[PDB]
Amino acid sequence: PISATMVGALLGLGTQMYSNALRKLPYMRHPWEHVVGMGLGAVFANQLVKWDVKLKEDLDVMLAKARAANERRYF
Amino acid sequence: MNTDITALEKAQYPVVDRNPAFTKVVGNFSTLDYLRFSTITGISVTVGYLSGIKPGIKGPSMVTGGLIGLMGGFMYAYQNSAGRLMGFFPNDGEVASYQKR
Amino acid sequence: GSKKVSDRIVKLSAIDPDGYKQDIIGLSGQTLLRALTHTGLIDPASHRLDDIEACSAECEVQIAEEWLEKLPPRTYDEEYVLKRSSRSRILNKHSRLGCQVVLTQELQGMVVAVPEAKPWDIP
Amino acid sequence: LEHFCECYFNLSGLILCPVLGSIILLFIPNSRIRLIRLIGLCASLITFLYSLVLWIQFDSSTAKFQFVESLRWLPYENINFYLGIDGISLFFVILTTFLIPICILVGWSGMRSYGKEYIIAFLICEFLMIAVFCMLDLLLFYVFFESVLIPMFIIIGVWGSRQRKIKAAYQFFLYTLLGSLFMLLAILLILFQTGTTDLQILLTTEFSERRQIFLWIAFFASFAVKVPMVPVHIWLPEAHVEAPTAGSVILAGILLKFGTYGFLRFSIPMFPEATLCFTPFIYTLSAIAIIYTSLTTLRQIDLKKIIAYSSVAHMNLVTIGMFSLNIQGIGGSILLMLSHGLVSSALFLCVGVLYDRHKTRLVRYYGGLVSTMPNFSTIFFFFTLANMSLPGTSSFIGEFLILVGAFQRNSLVATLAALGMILGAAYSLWLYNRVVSGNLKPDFLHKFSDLNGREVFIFIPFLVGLVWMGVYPKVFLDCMHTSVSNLVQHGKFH
Amino acid sequence: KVSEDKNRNYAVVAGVVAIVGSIGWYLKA
Amino acid sequence: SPTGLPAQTLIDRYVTVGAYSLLRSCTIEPECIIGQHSILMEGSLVETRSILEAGSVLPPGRRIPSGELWGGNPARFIRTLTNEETLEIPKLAVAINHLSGDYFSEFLPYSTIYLEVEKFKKSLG
Amino acid sequence: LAQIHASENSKSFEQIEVERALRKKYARKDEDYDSMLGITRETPPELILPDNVLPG
Amino acid sequence: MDLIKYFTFSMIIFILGIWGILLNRRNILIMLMSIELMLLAVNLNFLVFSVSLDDMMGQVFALLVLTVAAAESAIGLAIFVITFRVRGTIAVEFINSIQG
Amino acid sequence: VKVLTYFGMTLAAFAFWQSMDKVHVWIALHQDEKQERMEKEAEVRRVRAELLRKA
Amino acid sequence: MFNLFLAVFPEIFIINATFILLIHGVVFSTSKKYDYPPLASNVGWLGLLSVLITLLLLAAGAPLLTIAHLFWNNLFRRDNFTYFCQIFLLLSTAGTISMCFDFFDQERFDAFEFIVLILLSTCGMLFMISAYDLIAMYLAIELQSLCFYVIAASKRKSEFSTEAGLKYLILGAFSSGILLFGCSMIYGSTGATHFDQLAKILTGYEITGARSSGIFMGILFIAVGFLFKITAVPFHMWAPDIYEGSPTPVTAFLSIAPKISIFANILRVFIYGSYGATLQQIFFFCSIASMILGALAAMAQTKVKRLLAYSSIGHVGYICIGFSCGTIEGIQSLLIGIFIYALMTMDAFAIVLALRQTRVKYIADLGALAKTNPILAITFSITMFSYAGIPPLAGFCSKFYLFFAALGCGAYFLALVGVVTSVIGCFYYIRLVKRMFFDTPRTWILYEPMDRNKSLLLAMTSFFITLFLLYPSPLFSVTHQMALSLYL
Ligand SMILES: [Fe+3]
Repeated sequence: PISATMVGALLGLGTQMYSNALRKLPYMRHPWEHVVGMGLGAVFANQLVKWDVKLKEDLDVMLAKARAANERRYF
Repeated sequence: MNTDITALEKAQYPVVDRNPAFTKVVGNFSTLDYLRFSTITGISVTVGYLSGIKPGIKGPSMVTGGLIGLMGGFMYAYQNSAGRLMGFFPNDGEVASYQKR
Repeated sequence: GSKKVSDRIVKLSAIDPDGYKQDIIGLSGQTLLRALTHTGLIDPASHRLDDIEACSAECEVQIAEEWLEKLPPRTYDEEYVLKRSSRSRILNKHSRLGCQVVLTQELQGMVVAVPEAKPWDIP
Repeated sequence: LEHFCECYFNLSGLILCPVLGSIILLFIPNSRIRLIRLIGLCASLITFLYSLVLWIQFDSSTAKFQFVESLRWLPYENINFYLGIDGISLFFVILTTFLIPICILVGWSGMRSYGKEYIIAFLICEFLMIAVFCMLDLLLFYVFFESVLIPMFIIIGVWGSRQRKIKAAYQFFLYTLLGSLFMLLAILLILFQTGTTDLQILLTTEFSERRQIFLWIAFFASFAVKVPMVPVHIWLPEAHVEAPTAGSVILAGILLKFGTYGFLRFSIPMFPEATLCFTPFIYTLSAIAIIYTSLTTLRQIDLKKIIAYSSVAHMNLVTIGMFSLNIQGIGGSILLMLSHGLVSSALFLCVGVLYDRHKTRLVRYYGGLVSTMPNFSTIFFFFTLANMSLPGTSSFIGEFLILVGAFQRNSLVATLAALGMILGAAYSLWLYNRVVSGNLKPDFLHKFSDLNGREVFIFIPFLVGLVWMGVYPKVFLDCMHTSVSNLVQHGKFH
Repeated sequence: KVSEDKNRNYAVVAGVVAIVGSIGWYLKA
Repeated sequence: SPTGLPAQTLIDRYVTVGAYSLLRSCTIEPECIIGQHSILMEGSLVETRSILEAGSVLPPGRRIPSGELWGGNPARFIRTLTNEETLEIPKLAVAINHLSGDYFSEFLPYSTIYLEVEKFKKSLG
Repeated sequence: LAQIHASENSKSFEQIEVERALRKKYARKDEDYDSMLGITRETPPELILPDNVLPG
Repeated sequence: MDLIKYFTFSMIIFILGIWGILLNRRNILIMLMSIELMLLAVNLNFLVFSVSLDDMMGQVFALLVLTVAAAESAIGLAIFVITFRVRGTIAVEFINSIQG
Repeated sequence: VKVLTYFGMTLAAFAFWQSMDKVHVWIALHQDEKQERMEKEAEVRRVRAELLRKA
Repeated sequence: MFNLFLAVFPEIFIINATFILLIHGVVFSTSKKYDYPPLASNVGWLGLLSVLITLLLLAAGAPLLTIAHLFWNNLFRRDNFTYFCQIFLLLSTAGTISMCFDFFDQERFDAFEFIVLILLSTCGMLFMISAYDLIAMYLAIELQSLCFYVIAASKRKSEFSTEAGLKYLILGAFSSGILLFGCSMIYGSTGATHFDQLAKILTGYEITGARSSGIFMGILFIAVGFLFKITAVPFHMWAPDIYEGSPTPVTAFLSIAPKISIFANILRVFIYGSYGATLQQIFFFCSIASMILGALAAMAQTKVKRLLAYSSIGHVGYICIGFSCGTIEGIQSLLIGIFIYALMTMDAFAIVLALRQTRVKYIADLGALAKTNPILAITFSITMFSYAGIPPLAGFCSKFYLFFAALGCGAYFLALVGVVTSVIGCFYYIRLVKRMFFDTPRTWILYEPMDRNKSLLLAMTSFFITLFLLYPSPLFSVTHQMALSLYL
């Protein structure tokens, strides 16, 4: 389907083309950089997904402690 | 000078050594630690060389970048090794060597 | 060829801040600032557009009253710019924004005074 | 809760089509003008066909939202958004998908100077306008409605004919933004009570009469600007006149419908008690706008100003119908909304035909055109009649049904609203005669060309649609009555 | 037959070391 | 320049200089068309939205007023341009730039001649 | 004029490279930082045209 | 009444700095000196409070604020020198170009 | 200034500081009225909030 | 003993690297043998590398930064809130440095000491974030401020740069003196400078009738100093003049990093200490003044840099509305607003530095940019619509909160001010889009294309600005984490 890897690869390729266009260069100037950008974007998207999962776990632990501290009031 | 290594957040892994000595942490350097060290140092030497071409000092710039990379890579490797010995990072190999010696 | 650039030429005299008189040349229908930048009396790089929205009185010149009646009266925006760019915040009656003065044939021989350049290149 | 749909043709693909077209057109060089034109036109046409298929699978017995598909925002699933349509929004999706290819075809000849930016702006507008009409959430409706401001601003400012477009684009942006800001406040106040913005939940929640009144005022502040109601309608003549032709078509045919759509989707069903309290207030504002703006139209001298001002009077008659709160009034209000988007769009196309050739909008220059452009004169007369709500045209069906629904509630407002039959006839025929009838004036205009093959084809679906609704509105009313009936009954149990 | 610039050669070695080390770093983590 | 103005050659934006034309210290204001095989001499000025026919000759210090079509040797007034004709000038410049895009696309940043030079050098020792 | 054009067109590859580097080196300036260092950068003679071709 | 008297000594120096700002709109060097008077008054506050509370933290901070005051004065006068060197004068009418 | 002017300004400042001493003694002497007035204003607020919650 | 310093490993590394770069620069810039080479770009690349290695050390050592917390307690306090704030500060500094190489090469700004002072101020802001005592807070603030005074006057022959530095030193030293006077009052009244001690002394009482006026005025003066630092009205007039007069990379750096660090200080001092209502009313009234004044003054500007300065003043007003409400969602929204404003400002200053190669100064200089560089005009229009808060761009997020708190804390005058100032801001932002797209000037300015660094940074920030509302979960989660970690 629409995995993180594909979204990241597309974003990285688009980032290399956008950069070339902002510099008035042909869209495909230095194609090996387009390959590098695809790889880096894929890696970044997958790592962002993993980091988001980890963040949620940490937040749940923090929210559990906050609710325990708040429930201590009614003791 | 009174000291206290106790951290705010407790180590989540078996504590092999609470306050490992400097030479003990250096001797605990693993293959991955040396890989991190070498990668940081090599990148730093390369950046020093490439940024030194225009002013004409690629060699001295290479030495400067390599020194920055050597200090940073050694500090990173020490960080990881000491964290493993202290139980802050996953330390399977440290525990396997500890339970035997 | 029945149509020369000399038909549009306007003769003019500018006095530089060191008090020396020079004979400058400009085309009718173009601003006094363009004629002034032809010789480098005013740095063209300091005033590249002829718009009041791109002017901090880098084009300001002083003109005697005899030539001031041969010009349209200063606009509110022009006086605002001149007054605010003054170091003393005082509107000089003989000051005109060179970017807002269009040369015409009735301004032949007009004499203009060019003050010291203000700083214009913002870091 | 993944409320995904089992149908093959769904709303997500329709929303994605013009977006894919725009993305592809991003990367095509401006030297490949033929390819840019073809790709844009084909993307818009496939979107039109897709929407027709959505019509085909519509179920006209249910009052539930159809083709409902859920789209998830956070893996926490607390905030999750839904898309769906009913008999009230289906034809507006269809109208958007139909008008966009017309907008591309109108600028076909100038496409070598417009560039891919023109097509991309219109394709982006299409995506947002389809989405706005397909939203089951107050917050997403808000966010998608403001998104259209950016491309509409660009369209008006870049491709407008003269420098009054600067002021026009400013006024359009600022008025619309102000209105959308009051809607945001109400959305956040609703969210404070209910903890949600899901429309279906809101339709099942009870509001206090005090807070119903207040939230209704907050919705009115945005919708009355969109409609537009007096005295916040003065942005319309500037924006609709200074826009390019296709821009005027989009502005009058689709964007104007968003305020009345917002009255039918949010204010009227969600706050039934406040709606009853403000019914004399809406009746008064609409009646004033109909009488006053019709008389201003009479005294306009610009071709595009007469058509723009006519749009205000037609839209305020729509509000009388929807606030009559019965089958005829709300049914007629939706039909007039659809009819206006065809009639006023066709009328803006007639004026643009004249402007592209002679480059003037002043009525005084024209006249006598029947002797040089009989084809345009005949097509112009037909849409002139449709603008007068002549029986047999699409606009008469909606107009009379609204008057029926208004008469059953208040005979005075139906009487004042029926005065537009006299006034609307006066300015439409005076416009037609001063442009088409009489003698030519060779000192102003001496060289003439009638419509070409592209302009005649452009007018064909407008003639067919106007006739088709005017003689057999049953194909539309049948698919609407179940949703209309439940909108009227919302909030009462007897 | 031989590349003479020594500083260039050392830079090349550093770049290769960085690439192989990054690959090993991924492979062992 | 004989006119006394600065003597740089300025070819402004959206200007089409027809093939085989000679320009020496002339100013062409934006959106003009210079006909093929034309000659613009020192200090001459072509004002904006003007067109010159092919084979025109503009002597030193002469001027082509805006919105006009000129031609001949020496150039003479012919007719005033209509609005549409003047709207078509930047379209001509844009179309020529679109054509030049095809020629720009045929050249990679570097050539491969240096390889031919290398083997020529090797085949000589 | 022929002298400067002939001098340029007959330069070898090595001299072309030397002058390209020099031209890039002296294209802009920082006379403020130079005065801080107490040095005066001088345009190399191979980038200076003879006075007989200068406009004055 | 000892503590109030030392405190009012420091307070008068602080107020004198404020007045010196208020009273020298043509004299930017005196403004810099007024700021130094305020800093001195604050240092005195810290030392007096350290004595009054029998606490050393006020003395540690007084020494560090001394270092900061010296650094501020050195940099401030450097900027004054380059401002004068560029303009040839210290008059306030030559340092008002940036505005609006 | 003249040296005598600096001396006279010092004398005036000495007088000012002795006046400040008198002000400080006056403030110290009226701590009890401040305390008694504060007793009222806080207790009024108590009797007040207590009465306002009886309903 | 050595393992205790694991908590200061990032700072130790960055300081030592700064010393190495200082020595390298001064040794080879004076060398006759290498013909006194300009070293600004060389030391810039090496310093960017140093910042990235510092970031690696800090982010990969999250639990180790809390080691020996009792030994280090009287010096600083490292926690999750500080962890994320410092990561964001290092990222800002790296981006700003990467945006300076074209300026070094083309204007020939050859001073490498520029990079050294930027790195030293980065050290100062890193220490600011972890500050947990009034003394340490003041010291770190002064270090950062002194570095800024020197870099604001870096173009030492320019009238504008010298004027900017002079106003910065006088107004900055004045504000610092006021803040130091507040610290002295608090210390005299409570006998305490540590944030924990101040917390214990001040909680439970606020204004309990017999309020310590010493504590109250210490708080007021410290608040005045903080408000000067964040350029809140009426302590703001130094900002537009210094932003204009400073070299543009300095303006870009001063726009982002100091705000991150000072807001970290404000949170840990006020939200954590306990005087209460007055403190939040201070920020409420200053937020309102900032929004109104920023909107009007920006509407009056004709130069790009001044417009950006006034826009930043208005946006700090919007952010401080979050601190005013004093709830968990208030802190979260403040952090989200800071992050989005920082990325947007980085986008805007990347574009400004790109156009500074052809000396952009006025808004009218951007005429016909949609013809000469259409993709740059689109990228810049996206930034302006994001600044104006038009959904679904990232700028909407911050605007959405403003009204959420206004209807949450029950404040409709704030809501009305927000509606009017948002409309005004929209007008003066879309005026730039009109200039680049709708105008047909007689004279055009052709701009040189930007370098690779700025194009890559611009592409990334523009993709973030257009697409953040599609996947906003990580920022929401991390800011909620930081807001919670302020207390637990
Ligand atoms: Fe001017």
